[PDB]
Amino acid sequence: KLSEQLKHCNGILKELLSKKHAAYAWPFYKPVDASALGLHDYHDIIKHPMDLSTVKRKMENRDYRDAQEFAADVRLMFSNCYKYNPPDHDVVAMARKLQDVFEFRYAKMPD
Ligand SMILES: CNC(=O)c1cc(C(=O)N[C@H]2CC[C@H](O)CC2)c([C@@H](C)c2ccccc2)o1
Repeated sequence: KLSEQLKHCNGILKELLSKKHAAYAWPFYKPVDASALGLHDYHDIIKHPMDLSTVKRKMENRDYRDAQEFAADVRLMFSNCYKYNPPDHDVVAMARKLQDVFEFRYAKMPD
């Protein structure tokens, strides 16, 4: 069972993972494979990795007790991208676009 607010969160999560946003959402689908990408400093800079597959697992496992905890993980995922990457990089542009999708729909949370 989810609260009404956690159903809204699950709706947002489904949208973030949908083909509609795939052009800019794809970097956030799975955990960053730092070694495979040659980003050998990634885990020295990012102490708390997060991605949409981990958010999905936590939602499915009823890990999130409220909307605020869900939103904290989604924003942690974007913050990690903004911390690690140069601000003019394509991946940061993709993060900004997916975060715009997230923030505008999260704002429509039922009272
Ligand atoms: C959550 N993903 C990331 O933070 C991330 C970082 C990266 C990545 O390569 N970062 C660069 C930034 C510039 C620096 O000079 C070298 C490392 C990528 C990959 C996969 C990506 C995604 C999109 C476009 C292009 C490269 O993904």
